[PDB]
Amino acid sequence: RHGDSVRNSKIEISELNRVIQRLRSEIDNVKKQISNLQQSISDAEQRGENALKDAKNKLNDLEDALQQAKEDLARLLRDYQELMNTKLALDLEIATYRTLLEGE
Amino acid sequence: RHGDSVRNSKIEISELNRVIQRLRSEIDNVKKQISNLQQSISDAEQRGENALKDAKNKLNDLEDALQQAKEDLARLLRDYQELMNTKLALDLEIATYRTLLEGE
Amino acid sequence: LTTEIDNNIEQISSYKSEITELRRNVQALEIELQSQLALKQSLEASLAETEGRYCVQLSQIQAQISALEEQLQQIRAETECQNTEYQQLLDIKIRLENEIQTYRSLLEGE
Amino acid sequence: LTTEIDNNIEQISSYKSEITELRRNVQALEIELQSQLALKQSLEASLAETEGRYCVQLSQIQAQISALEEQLQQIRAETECQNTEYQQLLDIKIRLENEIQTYRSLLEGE
Repeated sequence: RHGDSVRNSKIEISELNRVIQRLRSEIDNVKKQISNLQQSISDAEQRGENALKDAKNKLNDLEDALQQAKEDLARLLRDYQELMNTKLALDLEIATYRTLLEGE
Repeated sequence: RHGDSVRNSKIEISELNRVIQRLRSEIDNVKKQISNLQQSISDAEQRGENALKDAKNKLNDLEDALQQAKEDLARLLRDYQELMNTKLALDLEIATYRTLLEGE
Repeated sequence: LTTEIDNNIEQISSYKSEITELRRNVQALEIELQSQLALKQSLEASLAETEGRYCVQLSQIQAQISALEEQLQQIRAETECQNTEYQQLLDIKIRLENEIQTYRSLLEGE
Repeated sequence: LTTEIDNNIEQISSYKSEITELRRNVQALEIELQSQLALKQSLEASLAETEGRYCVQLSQIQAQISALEEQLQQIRAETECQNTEYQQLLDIKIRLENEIQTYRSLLEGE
């Protein structure tokens, strides 16, 4: 009754002082585990960002190197078509000259 | 009053018949857009899965090809150390023979 | 006629019964799409989650196979390099064999 | 002594005042961690979302640069291939020039 009640009240603090201080050692761990995670957020968030623009300017520098090479070909084909239509005219020179020697 | 009220009630159905049938044409679109999305879920979900195991067995076949090559080297070094300790013994043969010709 | 006017009023009351059923089913209709849109965004979120989940699973292991392929190639060249060292010593071992074989023949000839 | 017993009872009542403050702050403590764990899982979900978000952004554009590098290399070899065709015709053009240059000299010599 009495002593049992005097005893009944000190088991409630003895066990409690163990649970709460193991949980206080745990509340500290969790809020430490998120700091470990928040740093991991900022890292991968910052990392991928610079790693992204590294491919943005890449693609940009490259897709510009193509547009130049794209028209550079079309340029040569305008050059190729040019000295091609001169050549044909020259095939009509030897032609008219080949007819001359026939007429002597 | 009257006619205005007779009129006040038919604007509520005329406009409504337009809004609700444009929204019924929209409720149908949304539930179509999710079917388009649910298929996209099942695809990328199924795709990545087979593409995953393709790398699992790869790594497995490869990490087994290494364990064999890993011990295969250690084997040759036991072979190399073997014919090495015979060779040294043979350097003591010519040695003891080289001392003989000194003694004639 | 007066009866026809009161009749029209009865019609307007019937409409007061109808239009209420109208205006409201729109409210029941408008919420129906709120439910769809609320669902759609959650799907394209799971989508971006799955695609994001697998892509990183590939990228993280495809980095291990690569580090394996390098670590493999590293010893594959070491085996060959030690395959030579094994032959060099072998060339000497069998060369040490012909000497004691014929150092013998002459102390024998003696 | 009786007074000492009733005193002890007063102490037990004080404890009935204390232990209640105890048992309960644990309830206020236990919920405090529920709040942390509820937060933690949401962070490692945003993490897996970001990492998943970027990784796929890389994979999807790194596929476009590759399809560009191929499409580029495709015409870079076509330019060279057409660079030859340009020289072949040029070799003939200037060869057609020496003929009319000297077909001239002879009808001239005539």
